[PDB]
This record gives sequence, structure tokens and C-alpha cells, in this order.
Amino acid sequence: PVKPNYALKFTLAGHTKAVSSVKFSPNGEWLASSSADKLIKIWGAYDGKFEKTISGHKLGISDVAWSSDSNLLVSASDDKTLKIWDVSSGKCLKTLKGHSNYVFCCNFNPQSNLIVSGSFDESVRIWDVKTGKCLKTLPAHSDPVSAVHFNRDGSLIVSSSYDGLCRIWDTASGQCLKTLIDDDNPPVSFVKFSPNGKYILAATLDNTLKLWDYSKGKCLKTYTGHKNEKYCIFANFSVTGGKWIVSGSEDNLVYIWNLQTKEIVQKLQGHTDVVISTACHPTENIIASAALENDKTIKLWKSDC
Amino acid sequence: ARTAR
Repeated sequence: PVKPNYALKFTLAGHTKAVSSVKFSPNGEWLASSSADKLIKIWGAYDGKFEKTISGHKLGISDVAWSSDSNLLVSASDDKTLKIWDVSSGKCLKTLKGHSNYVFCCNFNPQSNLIVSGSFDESVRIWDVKTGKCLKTLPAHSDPVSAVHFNRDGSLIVSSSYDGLCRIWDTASGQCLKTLIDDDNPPVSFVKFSPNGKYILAATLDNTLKLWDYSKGKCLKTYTGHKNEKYCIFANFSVTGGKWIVSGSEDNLVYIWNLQTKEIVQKLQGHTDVVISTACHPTENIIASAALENDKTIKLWKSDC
Repeated sequence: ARTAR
């Protein structure tokens, strides 16, 4: 409607250090969280009930992502590796080795035969899920890579970096197809394609989110009012109800904007530290949010629209 | 990590 009405339903406690990332499983049943405590935890998406802990990394984890069938997770760690996990058994199926520094971000493609990763070593790597081998190393950026994401059919990858650039890569060739540059190039702390693949949402460390038309190469919308100068905060498109943009903020709030008019429609209060990560449920109007060291909780919020 | 304060 005019505005959603997200209200706190559950607070999920259990990580002993900052939460780095939260993601809903594509089937809607689960939430996964990753933490600086080196753990992944699985929670019920609808009741917030703790399910299990998945362990194995030697250092903190910056990101987690689900496979399309909701059976696998990939995690990205400061230990310079990714791990692929069988969620039900908890087994580490593969350890993806090859980055020379912290691995910061990760995602499966829609077919889930590939994983993309970005690292502090300034490269983007494409991996084969079955063999666990690296297929390509792209010399993508001249500073740490902050996010990597496949488009809807897996043909393209978007990457962002502290070097101020967003780049679009051909998955099969590894060719850089596009570099997005605005009037200015502050660090880019997050990027993802819109669900329809026509747009890219990019966060920058000047308290600003930008919606780019991908093939026309131009910034169409801008979202402000939040605080984001230090951390790589996730952002989302919310599509189950009203069309929103959702993001954490360094003032401890979750911000929801009307995608089209660009106005703040709600600010969610409850966290006691930086909201680093938000996720939108695939079928219900539910948002998960997660905070840094002084808070350590995950919250599940639900709206009537 | 992403959380590094």
C-alpha cells in the first residue's frame, strides 16, 4: 500500500560475535546466518526457532549463500577459503582454495553449478560446485571486492569494489562487459541485480544507494536518509508486497524506501548496533535483519503488506 | 571480516 507496517516478531540470539550476513532459503523454510564467531546457524524462517550450527572455518565468516534447491550453502571466510556445506547432514562437501586473502562475498548461480566469490585480494573467482575447482580468476578491481551477484539466467555477474567501480562480467568468457561510473566514484560497498535483471542496486560509502539501468548505463534512482560510511551493508529489493528497497544503516535502524518515489516509508527500531545485513523472504512479507558486535542479534519483522 | 570494527 502507501507504506508497509513491519513489526518485530522474533529476536534470534545465539551468535557470540557480530553477525555478518543473513539469507532466507529459496524455499522459504529457513534463515541462515554467518558470524565473526566462525559459525553458521540455521533458524526457522517463520517461527525463528534455532535449528542447528554448522562449523569448520578457521576464522570469521563474512557471507553465506543458498543453492537454488535450498540444500547447500556456501560461506566466505577470513581464512581465505569458501566452503560448500550440505545443510541437512552438516557435512563440508568442498573447501574452495585459491584466494590469497580474505574472502568477502559469495553467491551461487541460479542453476547452482557455479559459485562466484570476491576477495580482499581484488579478484573475482568462478568455481565449479561439483569438483570444487576454480574455473576462472578475473582481475576485476584494484581494491577489495565487496560484492558479487549473478543475474536471473546466470549469464552475467556484477561485482563492486572499494575502488569505486561496479563491473559486469560475462560468466562464460570472463570478459568485462561494462564498467559503471557516475559523476563521482566513492567506495562501492554492495551491489546486486534486480529480480528481473534490468537494474543494478549499488550502495556507496557516502550514505547513498543507487539504482542503475544496466544496459542504458545510467543512474535512475537515488535513496538516502540512512547512514553508511564504514561498513559493507547488504540491500534488497522487497517484492512480495509493495515494491520496496530495504537496507541496514549505521544508526542501528532498518530503512525501507518506496522504490519508485524514493521516500522512506519505514524505519525499524530495535537493534543496538549497526544493522549490517537484511534479507527479504521469498514469498511472505518478512524481513530478517542482523547487527554487529554490541548487539549480536537477528530480528524477524513482518508486515500486513 | 565484513564486521571488522
